[PDB]
Amino acid sequence: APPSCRECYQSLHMQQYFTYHTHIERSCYGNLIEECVESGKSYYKVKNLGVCGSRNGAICPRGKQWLCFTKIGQWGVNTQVLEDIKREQIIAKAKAS
Amino acid sequence: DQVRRFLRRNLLVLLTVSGVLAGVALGLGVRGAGGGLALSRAQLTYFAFPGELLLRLLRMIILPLVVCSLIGGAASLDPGALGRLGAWALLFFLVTTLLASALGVGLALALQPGAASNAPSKEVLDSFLDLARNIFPSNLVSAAFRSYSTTYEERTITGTRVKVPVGQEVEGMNILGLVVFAIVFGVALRKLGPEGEELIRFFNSFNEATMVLVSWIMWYAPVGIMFLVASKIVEMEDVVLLFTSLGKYIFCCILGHAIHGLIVLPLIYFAFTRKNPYRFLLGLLTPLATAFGTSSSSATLPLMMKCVEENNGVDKRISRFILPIGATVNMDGAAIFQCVAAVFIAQLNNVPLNFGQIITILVTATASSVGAAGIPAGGVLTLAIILEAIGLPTHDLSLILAVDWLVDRTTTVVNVEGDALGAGILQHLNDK
Amino acid sequence: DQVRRFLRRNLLVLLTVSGVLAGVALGLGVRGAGGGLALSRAQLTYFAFPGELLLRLLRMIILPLVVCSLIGGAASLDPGALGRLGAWALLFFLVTTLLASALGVGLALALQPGAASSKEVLDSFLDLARNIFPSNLVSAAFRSYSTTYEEVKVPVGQEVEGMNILGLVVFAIVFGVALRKLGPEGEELIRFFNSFNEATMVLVSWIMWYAPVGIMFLVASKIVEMEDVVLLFTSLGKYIFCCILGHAIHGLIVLPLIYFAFTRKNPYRFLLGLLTPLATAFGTSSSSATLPLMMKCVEENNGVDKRISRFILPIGATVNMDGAAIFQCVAAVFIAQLNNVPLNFGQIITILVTATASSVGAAGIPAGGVLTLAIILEAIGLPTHDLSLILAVDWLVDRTTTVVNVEGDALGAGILQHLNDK
Amino acid sequence: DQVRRFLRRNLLVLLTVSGVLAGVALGLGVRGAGGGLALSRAQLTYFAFPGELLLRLLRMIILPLVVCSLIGGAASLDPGALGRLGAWALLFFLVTTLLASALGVGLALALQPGAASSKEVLDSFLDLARNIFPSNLVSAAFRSYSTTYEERTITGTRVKVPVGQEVEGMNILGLVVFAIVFGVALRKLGPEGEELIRFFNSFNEATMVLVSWIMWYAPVGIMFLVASKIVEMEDVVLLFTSLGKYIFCCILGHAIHGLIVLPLIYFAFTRKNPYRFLLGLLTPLATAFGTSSSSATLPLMMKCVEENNGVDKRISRFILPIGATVNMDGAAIFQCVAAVFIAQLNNVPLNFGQIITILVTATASSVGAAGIPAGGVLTLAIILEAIGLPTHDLSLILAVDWLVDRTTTVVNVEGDALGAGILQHLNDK
Repeated sequence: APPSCRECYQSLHMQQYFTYHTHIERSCYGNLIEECVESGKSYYKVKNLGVCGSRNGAICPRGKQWLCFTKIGQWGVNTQVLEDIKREQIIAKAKAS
Repeated sequence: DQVRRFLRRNLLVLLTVSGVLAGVALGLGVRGAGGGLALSRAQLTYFAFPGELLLRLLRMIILPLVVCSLIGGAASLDPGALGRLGAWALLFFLVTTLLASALGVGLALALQPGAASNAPSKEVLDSFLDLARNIFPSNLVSAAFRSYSTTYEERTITGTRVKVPVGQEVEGMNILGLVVFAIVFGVALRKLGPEGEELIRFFNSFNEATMVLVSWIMWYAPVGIMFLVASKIVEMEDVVLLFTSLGKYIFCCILGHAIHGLIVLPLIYFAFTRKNPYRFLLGLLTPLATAFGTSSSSATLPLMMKCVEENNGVDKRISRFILPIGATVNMDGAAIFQCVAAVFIAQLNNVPLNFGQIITILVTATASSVGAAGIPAGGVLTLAIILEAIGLPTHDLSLILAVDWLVDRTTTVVNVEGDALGAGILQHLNDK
Repeated sequence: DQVRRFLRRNLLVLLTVSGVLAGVALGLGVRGAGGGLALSRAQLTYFAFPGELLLRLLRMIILPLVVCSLIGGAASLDPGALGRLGAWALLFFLVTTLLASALGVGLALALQPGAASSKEVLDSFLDLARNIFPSNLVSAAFRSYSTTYEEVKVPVGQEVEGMNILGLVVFAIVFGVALRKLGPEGEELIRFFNSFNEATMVLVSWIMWYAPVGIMFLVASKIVEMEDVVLLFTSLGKYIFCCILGHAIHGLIVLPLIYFAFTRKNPYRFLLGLLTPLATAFGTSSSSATLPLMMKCVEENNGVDKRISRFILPIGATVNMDGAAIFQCVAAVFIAQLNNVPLNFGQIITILVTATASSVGAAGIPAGGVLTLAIILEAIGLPTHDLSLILAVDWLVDRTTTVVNVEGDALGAGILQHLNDK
Repeated sequence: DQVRRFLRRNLLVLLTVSGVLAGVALGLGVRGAGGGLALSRAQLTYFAFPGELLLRLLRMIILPLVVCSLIGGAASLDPGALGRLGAWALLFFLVTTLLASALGVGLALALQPGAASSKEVLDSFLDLARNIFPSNLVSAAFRSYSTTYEERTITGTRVKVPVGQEVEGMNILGLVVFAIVFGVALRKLGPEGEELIRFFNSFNEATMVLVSWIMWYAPVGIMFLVASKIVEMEDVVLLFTSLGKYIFCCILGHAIHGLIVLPLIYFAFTRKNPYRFLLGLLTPLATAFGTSSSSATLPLMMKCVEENNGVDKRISRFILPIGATVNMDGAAIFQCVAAVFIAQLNNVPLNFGQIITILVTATASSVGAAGIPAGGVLTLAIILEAIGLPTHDLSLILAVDWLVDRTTTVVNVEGDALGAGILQHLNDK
């Protein structure tokens, strides 16, 4: 039972709605990665280290405190980060049992 | 003693085949150790490390080759810009390369050489917009290591799904923008005056130095090829599936070569200056056999051009102008091989491809031809260019080089056939 | 036909004016009964896409242009031809550019163009002074230093995205001076940089040939996005009036005032001896195209002399563009006021200094202010969405700023000549 | 008038020493009053701002100088006029630099000057190997490869996966090796290779001129740096003792190297009386101790070694520029011991992996330095940035230069002389 990630929410001017990106660069976030579930769908939430706008030469979302990934990125010219995510998911699934 | 001298004079081929065979044997043996594979992914990385070093070296060399050879080739475009026949030759070569590459990618997609075995995706129109935005990079230095991609963001407004793009600067070198900038810069230098010759001499010297680096890297290659093959064998289960996929890819490439060189080019001959191409084919039966046997485009050029001049009839001047400049520019079989190989690599990793990536493949396969005067096109180097352009892992480059020995002959024969047919049709057009 | 020859002589100007007019007409027609503002953000982006291509092409070419033009100009410079006067000329150019930029900002703040009814000042000054000296030239081509707060809020630098034009211009100037001081061994490097700059110039010319369709699509998209076109048109009118008043009162007061303070030799008589180069600069906006005719006029009308003129005019036509600084400052402040973001003293000083340095680093392009404006807008951090308005009306302000630049360098030549007279 | 010649002869050195002394005085004075209110980090940054500007200038002038000096050298030094014995000389220079850097590591670990009372080893080796062959040359100009471990959560137990984030830095290994291999390729190329050689050499002279300009501004930046670091520390006496330990370790390492390594390199080759052979030459060591440039002493070195003892012109002309431009072993041990001192004062962990990485980067990063007197701090700053260490005591390790840098250039001249003697005793056989 993963925790329900409230920090993924965003406030729009009053109404609060859940939002989450698809591809975020590896340099934008650190090491502590947590798994959260919203309405039965699992996502990854993390502190955002790209508040200023960029980190380690990689662009990051601006003005966001808690990033909120999807478990597996998108195939749209995501270079190799997506393959690395695939390997990490398969080894995590193997190690879960 | 000539056996030893032959080995010394041909050390590269012997070392490469020894490396491939040793890699296959090592992979099979370490897969057969115990009941099955049990080594950790850390040990997978440690085993595949030399291949990673090789791939890093190749990419480090891809960057200067792209930025320099395209500039040189674009700036050296004056032999075809001084006459209408040269412009027709350049246009014919470009159109034939596009059509051949499209046929290759279509046949590879249809026959499905790989496969034999949720994450969101982009949109077709947004992929086209990304492709067009990558043509002109926002920054020249930032384009050396970063590209553009429309990252999508999702919002859940009280149950209503909202799907909005972001379009940030995704890390990863884009070669297509570098190719376009290099081509337009070379054209600008050609339109410039005498100082253009000094600047292009600078660029040509830089390209030659990088080519020497390529030679040294290919000298180092066999151990990295061995380790890449071994790591691929260890990681990919059902080695029989990998071998039969390689065989299907070989058959796909040969079929693409055959359909191109026996339908598309004769169709072009029948269209332009309408007459039967079989006569010219029977006439030139000799040079095609020499090209198929020797598998060298430059070595067969004098014999092929003299045979063209003697058999049937040619203005000789049109042939004497076209054949030396069409031998290392056309690269029809290179386009077939590069497109089919890129599709096969993308399908071996179960990586779906959208329309933007396919058009990128076609455009970069074409654009490598105008820079082929300074780079060894038709090999795995241009395939590496394409793979880095579309963003796929390049651990299968060694596996493709393992069959390059057996799918390069038809490449050369179809390139020679295309050059000969183009020379014939342009001679008949000029005769009027 | 004579009209055919006339349109052949100047086709770019007619093409871009017709493109702007066609963009306005198409945008009003689409917003009228073609779905209105009901188009979503994605469809508006698809509509504005050719303008995005034009903006990306403009941003691509500014870096090689500045880095090689400044190096070639500084290497070809010989301050030792006239001792103890090149320093006076450089000081004069610097102070007149700073005064022009201050004038541009002050009038932009006072007149409030497009005004519909956070870093501390010390940190901003420190970051501005720190950005002049970069830490890595390759990293400085796409990243600039900036201070963020995280913990009493202790400040930490982050090197956010954005081209750093201050460091690039300063390094180019210093490198050119070093190449000149090197001697006969560095002739090749100079020739290489000049050739690369000429190639970049012809690339610029091709891009500005392509520009009118991009301007048309930008103005169409921006006029169909807004639901109140009267506000946008009035804001554009306020912008044009503000900038024209700025770099008209500047050229008609500040330069004559300093001329009269220095040598009191009737500066208006000096201007009224210099009619036809001003008309040439008002016809074509290329500063470099007006150099020889203005040389002939200033030689035959005033005793500026020839040594002094070819010492100061080629330099003054590339690094002395005070009107360009005025236009950049007014445009950036107008963009900031359109987004209703507050302006503090620190970023006003930062934008002034970066606009001055980038005006030094600009070129004598027929439209050379837009690229620099985009770079300085990205440098301090502002959304890049209102550039369509400035690009759509760039023609009138562009001819006027070319006139300002040529009159500024002419006044500089005259004042240097009278100082040499002693 | 009579002392004007002495003032002109050593004006930059005198100005630097006066700046360091004035910075110490300013730090002591500003800490003398109620500096607790001025002890805030904002005020400390205000004091250290010009020093930050000087360090930024050094950091931005790193890459041109290193890459183009190495390209011009490797495309010019390799041809020479000799054969297989040139390979012997290059191997001796490389092994001497490696052994000197290892001796620096050993003495830094043994003495432990930094007294004030992580990644796996194999992963560190792999990150060092990947940094040698960079993936992208342009990306290598401002960042380097690095491996870090993650703790991604899957509804329970802890996992540990490396990702290799490629953190910001500067991989001197990749740039140096690429410049060297490019220079060798340009050598092997031909005449347009010589045109590229002239291009890169002219660019390098321009960079040298700019560095000479920057070292004129250096004293005010270093004096503000000294003042800021003195007022920052809790006690001024707890820092001077650490500086004394550090300078003692550096001088001891230099003396041990230059006085027991090279005679041991001779060992049983005593047909050329090693202490007498060294006492044959004193003028260049005295000159290189007076000034601090390896390049400025090159002509006097060549003439003395040629006309004093037995050596050939064709081999001295080939070997001496190598020592003056590639063989800064003293700078290597200087930057190595300084980096280990920085690491140990900052309480960072130490292990085999990162210490072998710092050994390799110190022994392969000194070759990119030049003969400019204050030319070791630049490479040192880049090494400490690339080894994942904060810039904390860079100000004080820059302050202590006026004797350690002289010792470095002295031992570099001595190493070059011993290499030339070795080659001469090998050629005649």
